[PDB]
Amino acid sequence: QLRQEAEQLKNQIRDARKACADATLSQITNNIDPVGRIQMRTRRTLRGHLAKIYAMHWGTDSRLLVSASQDGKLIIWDSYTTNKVHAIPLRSSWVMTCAYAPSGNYVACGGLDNICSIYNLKTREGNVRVSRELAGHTGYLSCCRFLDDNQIVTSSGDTTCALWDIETGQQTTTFTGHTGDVMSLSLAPDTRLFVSGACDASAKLWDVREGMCRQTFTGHESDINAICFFPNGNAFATGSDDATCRLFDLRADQELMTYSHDNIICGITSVSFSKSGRLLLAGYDDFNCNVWDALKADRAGVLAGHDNRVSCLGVTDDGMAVATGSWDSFLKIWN
Amino acid sequence: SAEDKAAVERSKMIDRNLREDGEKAAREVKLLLLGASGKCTIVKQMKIGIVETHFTFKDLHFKMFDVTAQRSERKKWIHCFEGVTAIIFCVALSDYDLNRMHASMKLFDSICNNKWFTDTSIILFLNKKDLFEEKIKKSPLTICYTYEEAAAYIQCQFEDLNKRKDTKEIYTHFTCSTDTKNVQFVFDAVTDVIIKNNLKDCGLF
Amino acid sequence: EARVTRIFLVVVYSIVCFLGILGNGLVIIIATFKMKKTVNMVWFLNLAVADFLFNVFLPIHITYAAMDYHWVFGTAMCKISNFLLIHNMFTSVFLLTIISSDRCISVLLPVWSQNHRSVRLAYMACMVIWVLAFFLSSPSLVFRDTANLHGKISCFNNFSLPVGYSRHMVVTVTRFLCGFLVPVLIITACYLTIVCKLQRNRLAKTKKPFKIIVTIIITFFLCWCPYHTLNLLELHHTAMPGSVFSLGLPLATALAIANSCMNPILYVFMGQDFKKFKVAL
Amino acid sequence: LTEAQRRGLQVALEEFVQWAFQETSVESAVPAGIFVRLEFKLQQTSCRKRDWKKPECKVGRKRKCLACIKLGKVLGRLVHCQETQCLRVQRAGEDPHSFYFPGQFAFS
Amino acid sequence: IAQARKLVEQLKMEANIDRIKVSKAAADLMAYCEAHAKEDPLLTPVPASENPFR
Repeated sequence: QLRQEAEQLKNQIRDARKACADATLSQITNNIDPVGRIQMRTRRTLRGHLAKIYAMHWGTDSRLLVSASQDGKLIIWDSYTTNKVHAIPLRSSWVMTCAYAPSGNYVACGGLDNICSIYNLKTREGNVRVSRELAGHTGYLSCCRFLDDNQIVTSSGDTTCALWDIETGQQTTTFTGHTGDVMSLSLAPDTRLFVSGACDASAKLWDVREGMCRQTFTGHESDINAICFFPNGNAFATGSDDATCRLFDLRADQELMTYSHDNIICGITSVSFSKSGRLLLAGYDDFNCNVWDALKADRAGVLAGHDNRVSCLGVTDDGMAVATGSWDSFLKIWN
Repeated sequence: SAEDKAAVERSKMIDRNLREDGEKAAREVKLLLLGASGKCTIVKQMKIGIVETHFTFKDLHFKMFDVTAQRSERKKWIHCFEGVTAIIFCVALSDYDLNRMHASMKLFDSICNNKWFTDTSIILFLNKKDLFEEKIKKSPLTICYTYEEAAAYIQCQFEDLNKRKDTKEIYTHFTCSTDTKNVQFVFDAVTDVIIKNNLKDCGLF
Repeated sequence: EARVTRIFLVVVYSIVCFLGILGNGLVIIIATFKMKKTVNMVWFLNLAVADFLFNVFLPIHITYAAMDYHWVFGTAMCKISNFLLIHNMFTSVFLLTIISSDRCISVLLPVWSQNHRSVRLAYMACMVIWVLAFFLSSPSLVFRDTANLHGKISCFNNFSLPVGYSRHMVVTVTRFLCGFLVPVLIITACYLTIVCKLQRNRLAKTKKPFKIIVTIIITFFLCWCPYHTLNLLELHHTAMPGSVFSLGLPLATALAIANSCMNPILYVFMGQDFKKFKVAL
Repeated sequence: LTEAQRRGLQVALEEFVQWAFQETSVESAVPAGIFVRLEFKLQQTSCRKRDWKKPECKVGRKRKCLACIKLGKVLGRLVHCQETQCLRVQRAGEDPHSFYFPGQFAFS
Repeated sequence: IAQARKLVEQLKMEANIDRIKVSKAAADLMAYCEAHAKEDPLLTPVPASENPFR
């Protein structure tokens, strides 16, 4: 009864999606000028981590960045002059995510201890101090992103995303629509909507205020690892372990274009966009990362400077450079 | 070069602190507790998210990481344990008459054949020997598949699941009532692993 | 023929010279940039730089020997070049000894090695090793005087043509002892203890450490026995004939300088860092 | 000594003018049977190189030449009629091991 | 049965979304990329004089 009705509604949704499609991004962007070869060089390298780097986040001013390592360190570097601005020890060395506040007054971290730690950077004495500890997730926190100095969004391995009020420390909103472990988080430029991909090969879009899911995408055939909103905000790219990454549109509510190659068998760890979204940065497990033409599914270039797999990468707000971290305990800035 | 002088000096002292912290962290030996028996009550009952336990035996500081609270997918966070010195896998001999033993064997096979633990030593603890001593007298091992022959047969089947016999060594111990033998076995295993790591670092082999 | 032996031997002098120079440069480059920071890193870096200085100061003596022993480069140049060569070689020997001792302690005492091994201790040991080598090499800079002897000027050790003297007995003997006897004994004891520990509880499976240890001991003995015993035999030079002092001594020099080039092959190139470097290439 | 030097001088006298010389007197002498380092003055005589085979010839050059003579060799033969040209052979010694300075065949 | 009912309700709610053709969305992304193409240092190389990484 209920299962039959659900199957019928799913079939109707699939039929509507198929009928709504009239063309593909490949034919529409067939006549555009190819990007060519985007050759970037490592203009800056940072070597202060003695363990694997699992997370990084660019600053709002595109000058200071943060990195999290398994040695128990959250290091804030000055990207321009390689100066180590700050180093925060962590209670638990098992950290897999980190966030930087848009105002720059706070930093975030989380990991296997299913606790989100928020540290105040701009203190009167100048010493970083723990400002908040959130413990409401059953599973490990996979990703966390700031909205302001008061609210934060986290996702954990217990198939649950949460919205935390830092001032109070409680869960204002909870999202439990995913049937798999949520692995990545990304927020819209207006910080009103956010998409999250889980281990059940599904990415769901959620409203920060309303608190319920509206669109769900199951294009991938493997567990999603990375997700990133388009700069416009009407699309987002997801990278998974099936050696391919896909682009979905909120208005189209279905697939647009996929980026894959025969020689790629390894999974994808991190995905990011540029200022215009013309070219996409995708970190793989084959010891190097790729730059794809987002509108033509063509490999624009390859950045290979890491001795281990690339775990995270990020593009500055002004698009001046990109930063890639890896398990080889080094983070490199390419431009 | 007026404001950069202070910024550079901060970087140097932070780097010095990072070097000191790394040197301190490199002096610790690490154990990862696994099981299906997962809590490993035999090793957590000494006088001394995931649970971190610290204990000192023969001037060696052992850290133990217990991951029972992580009920999610194992493959998404096991790669964080590349640097653990050894993996302590606990399995109960009294669960043969409970599928549970088959689940323990499957978990051991999955952990031992993982790519992240190619060179990671595994210490196997066959717990609940005392109950299994007379539990076999009422139910035979044929349901699952003298105590001496059955224990040896279970141990050899558990050791047979290993495939990388050349890159890793498995230590099998029968848990006793006293706590003075498990500590000695763990110390011997970690001493052997430390010798292996030191010899590899020295470049002899 | 003018000199068959000299022509045949200067070629191998030059060959081992630039081979060791290139090897030391490569190991220094790989260790400084593309390798982590450990106690073994300090040992390998200091040994490599000492051997590199040895092999870059070697060509002066190589060219001096290439011209039938005619020190035309100056009247006091050998007062420093020989001193630097001796300092470098004795530093290399001392670091080989301390590396063997460190391996023995790390194998026989795992807990103590884990708890009491730091880069500061390695730096202090290296500093005291250089200080000790400086004191023993100090007589070298004061005991080089050039004589003519009817043309073909060459510089020797004893004095010019109650201070500033050694009776040729408190210098030759001590460089022999501290340069060959204690080092080979320490290395042999440490490596035999390591082998016994490995074979007592079948720690090792492949016979790589045994071969490495035996070749290290054999090459050390073969390189440091003839030169040291010929230098000691120089005391009674009036009894033994001049043929040995004219023929074996250059051969002893070649054997001694072969060790400075063979050390990177045995020590650093067998590590995992070199394997990773060659895999990346 | 002087007899050996004169005997060796006559042999090398034929090579060194289409005429030859003959010994007349002795000016300087002396140092052992291996090297003598003798010097004497010569003068043109009537007999020539062709007639130099027989001493009995019909016998005004003020030469006063110097010619170091070695026996045993031919390493030293002064020709000018500088002194340094003979010091390389004016030893009459033995194996250089006799003149040994400790440290030549070494880097110590 | 509560989970099944909740899933059915969520799916029915998601089935009532007004969508648009793929061509219009593709045109929107093309227009955005064309408009912001001149402000992308990664796409269009930037002179080293104004480059903070030199």
